[PDB]
Amino acid sequence: DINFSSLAPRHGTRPFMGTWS
Amino acid sequence: DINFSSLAPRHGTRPFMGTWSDIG
Amino acid sequence: DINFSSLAPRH
Amino acid sequence: MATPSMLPQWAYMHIAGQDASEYLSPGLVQFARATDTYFSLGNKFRNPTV
Amino acid sequence: MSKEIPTPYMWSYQPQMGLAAGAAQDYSTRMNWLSAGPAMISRVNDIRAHRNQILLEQSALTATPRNHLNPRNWPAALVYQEIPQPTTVLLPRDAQAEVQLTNSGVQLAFTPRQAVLTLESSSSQPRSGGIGTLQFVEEFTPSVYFNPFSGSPGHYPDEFIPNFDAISESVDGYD
Repeated sequence: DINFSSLAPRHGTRPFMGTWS
Repeated sequence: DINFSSLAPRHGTRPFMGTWSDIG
Repeated sequence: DINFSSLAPRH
Repeated sequence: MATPSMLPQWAYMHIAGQDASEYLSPGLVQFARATDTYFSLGNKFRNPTV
Repeated sequence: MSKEIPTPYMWSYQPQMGLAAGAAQDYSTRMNWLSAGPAMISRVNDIRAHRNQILLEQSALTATPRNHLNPRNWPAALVYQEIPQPTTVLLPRDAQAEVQLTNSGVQLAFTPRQAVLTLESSSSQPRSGGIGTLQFVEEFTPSVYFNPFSGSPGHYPDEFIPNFDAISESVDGYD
């Protein structure tokens, strides 16, 4: 590939959100 | 008489068309 | 062995 | 109907169906019982067990 | 036209490309052998009449309309969905109001404010493929062909042949 540096995804885990109870 | 006794005044009621007497 | 149940009508 | 399709064959040949004492004519049933003590006819017939 | 009232055709089973692996005559039944009496012509072929009649009724009630004996692929609507239903997760933590506490020097190993989050979730997309084994029985009630191989070829069941492919209309078995 010729890369020596990861990406960041630039977004945290889970888009999908739940209501407070 | 050192002994036991069990549910026995009721019997296998099955027909000669099914080995199981049903339950509702 | 043991094959079949009672094959006689109960009289 | 929606019943098993081997049911008519079984019923006839006593693999399933009704006890030979509901299948037999009523007069034969009482004949067998009367002469049960010296001339068994019980082993000449099948009871379906299912 | 009518050649007997014939024995039904029993379909075989297979690990499903969408075929039923052809069908073949039932030979685990009598009603077409010999030795009895001539008074059993309406006592043994009334039996065979009754078996076939129960089959026509049975097939009609439980089987979806089709233009083919073996469709080779049932639609997504007609596979019968046994996929799960929705479910709820009670999420165990704050990570936006119990993290300024750890920045404030607190080590951790429900005492802060009563924020608790519930999350919903669903289940998979429709699948199309072969039919299930519970629904094979209802889709493949035995068939009675009443005028065996009568008429032109092209109305003959070729889907009782366990070598036939109906999406190329050829029989190839590599033998």
